[PDB]
This record gives sequence, structure tokens and C-alpha cells, in this order.
Amino acid sequence: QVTLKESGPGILKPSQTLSLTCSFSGFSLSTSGMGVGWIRQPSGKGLEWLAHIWWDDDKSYNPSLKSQLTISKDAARNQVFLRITSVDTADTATYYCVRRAHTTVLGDWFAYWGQGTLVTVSAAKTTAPSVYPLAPVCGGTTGSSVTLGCLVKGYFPEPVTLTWNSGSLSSGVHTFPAVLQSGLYTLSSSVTVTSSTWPSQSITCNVAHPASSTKVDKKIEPR
Amino acid sequence: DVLMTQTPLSLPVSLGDQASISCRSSQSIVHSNGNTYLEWYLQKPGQSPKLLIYKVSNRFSGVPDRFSGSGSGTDFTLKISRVEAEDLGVYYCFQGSHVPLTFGAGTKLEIKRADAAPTVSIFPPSSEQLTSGGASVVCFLNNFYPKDINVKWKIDGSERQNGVLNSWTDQDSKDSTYSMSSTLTLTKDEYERHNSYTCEATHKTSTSPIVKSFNRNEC
Repeated sequence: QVTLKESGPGILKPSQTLSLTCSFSGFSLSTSGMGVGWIRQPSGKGLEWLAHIWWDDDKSYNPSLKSQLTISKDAARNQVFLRITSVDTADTATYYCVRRAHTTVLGDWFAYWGQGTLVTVSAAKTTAPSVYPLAPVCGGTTGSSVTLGCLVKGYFPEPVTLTWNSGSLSSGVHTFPAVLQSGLYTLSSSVTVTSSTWPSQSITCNVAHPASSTKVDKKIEPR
Repeated sequence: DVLMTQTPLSLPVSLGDQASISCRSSQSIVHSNGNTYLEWYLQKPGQSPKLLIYKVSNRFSGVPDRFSGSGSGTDFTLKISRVEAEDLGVYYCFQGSHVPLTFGAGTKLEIKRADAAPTVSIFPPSSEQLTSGGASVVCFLNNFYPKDINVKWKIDGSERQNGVLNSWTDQDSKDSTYSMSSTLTLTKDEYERHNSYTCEATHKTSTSPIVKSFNRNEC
């Protein structure tokens, strides 16, 4: 079959040069009129076309990024490369290598994509999170459900993992996608239980940040 | 550049319904050769986009015929005759006629269900965070429908526009609701300088905001 496989540095710092590779099979860039390109997608956002290179060495670029982009190929190796100079945090994205031919005979459409390579561009250092318990506001109850929370603040890199009662409470739970403040990530999770359950039965936020070897169990204490 | 405008950006449907997604281009995408390089792509979560339709109405091999592409000039439509669960995801239109090649912003095909009011909860800074020298106030707005919601934070009765970060869950696979976390981050100094902290949520399920508050001094 035709396959496209991207590779990249995983993480780099702002100002550095991103060098991506696409290794492919089941077709040749020496075929008239074959082409291969790159499209990226920041997490949670849309698709941005970057560049394309044709069998005859002609190249096409997104004008907005022309001063940072260089696309190239080694047809003998079945490889296409993209260089991006002076990357910054905005160049954090999944980068996909795609085939697109110039004619209808070979397919002038993006039928074949790789699975993509994630590049993180950050000047952040490995940073352990602080883990904070979120107890309901005083005092009574005063209804049939109670909601607790846990705030995981100021970590790098991703991910953190969070469970409640070691997993043994694993519904009534909403754990939210991490967001960037800085620099550093922050994540929250809420758990909702029957009012008679807590504070009488203990509820604990279990958080792990592998990259800093952090493991924290934070019991939610009533006010 | 050619802007590709998709309408709507979120399309709630029930399984078995007909779905229609519009895509408009800001200039013509008839290339100088005869062709209109208008494509539709579907991206399911955790996967690469997949080609559905090219040159306006040509279904790609292996795409089922419940998918159809139509239109003319600057106005295009993707139609699904009966939505299956496997079809849920983000639909992109795209033009390959003019450089830069451009995608629309994406239309998320999602599930309809009955309106549900958010359960709103407010939490003060923890003792731990305060000893550490900071102060975050957290508001959860959980299990609501539709997805559209406004949170505002007030301090001593006055709107606080700065220092707020929000996070949203995808539609729940079991109950088809949405949830949201909002955190107001202050300096410990700012926190200790004011007393009333309010999270209010405006949602179509109420003409009046849902208001959750606390007074720091009573904590």
C-alpha cells in the first residue's frame, strides 16, 4: 500500500530550527507528476497548509511562512523534509505529511496522510505541579449531591494523570483538558458524590506527573 | 487569501437524521483549467483527516453514498442522508485552487439531546495554595446542554475580565452533555484585598444567571 510516516524532534525551544522528515512507500517522487507536502494542526484547532514539493523540484509555500519554510526531498530515499527556522510557541502542532499529485490521473487530492508528528516548542524546564484540594464552600450541605475538586497547577511537560480514590471513584468525575498558563500547564478535575458519602467516607485526589517523578494523594478535607 | 467559511461550526443531530453543512469561499475557486478544487475531509478524534469528496461532488473510493457533495462557484454543501454514529467528528472543506491552499475552520457533527442546566460549583483558594503564595478561584459548570455558555467572574460585585482560564470537555459519550472549568488566578495580595467572589453562568436554560459566591473572610 502507500504509507507516509513523519518524524521530528518531539520538543525544541523557541528560536531553534525544526527539522521534520517524511518517509514514504508505495509510490515514487520521481513519478511525473507526483507531489508531497505538509499540513499542521495545533491541538484543538484547525488545519494549516504549509508547503508542497513536486517531482520536478518545483516548490510551493504558504506565503505567511515563506521566510521560515524550506521543503526538500531525497527521491532515492523516498523522503521529503521540512525545515522551519525561528520557531516559537505558535509552531506547536501535529505535522502531517501528505501526498498530492498535480493531475487527476495520480490523484490531486489529500487521500494519503501520515499519522502525524507532534512538535512542542517550549522554553519550559521540567516543572513539578502543585496539587490543591478544592473543598465545598461553608457549610451546611445543603442538597442531595456534593461536588469536590482538585487543581493541578504549574507543570511541564504533559501529561499528568489524575484519579479519585485510586480509581475506585471513576464516575461523577469530570477531568478537564490541560491549559497553558505561561509556560506551564494547569488541569482541574471535579467529582460529584451523594451528600451522605462525603465527608464521612474519605475522598482523595491522586495525581501523577511522570516527568518530575511526582506522585501526590491529596485528601479533600471539609471546611 | 481565500477564506473558507463553514456554517454552522457546530451541528447537533440525532442518529438517522439528514445533516447538511455549508461551505462558502471568499473568491472563486474555479481554477483557470476547467476545475473546481473543492474537497471535504472528516477528522475523527485521535485520527488524521480522511478524504470524503473531491472536485465538489466526486466521492473518494470507499466513502459510502450517504455522503454527497454539491454546489457551484463559491457555494458548496456537504450532505449526509442518514447520520450514523461513525460519522461524528469534525468536517473540513478545503480549496486547492489558489495558493495558499486553505481549509475552513471545521464543523463539528455532534449529538442532540434535551436541554440541561449546568450544575455550578465555586471553590476558594486552598490553604495549601495560600501558604505557597498564590490564589486561584475555581468554578465548575457541569452536565449542561447545549454547549453554548458564558461564565463571568465578579470580585466585590464588579466584573473581573483578566486572569481567567477556561477548559471544556468534549460531548459526553454516555449522556451527551458538556462540562466546563473556569479558574480565576489572582495574587495572594489581590485575594486578601477583596472579599466577595462570584462565579456566574448564563445558559439558555435560564433567563437569569446562575450565581455562586463566597466571602473570603468566612472561609
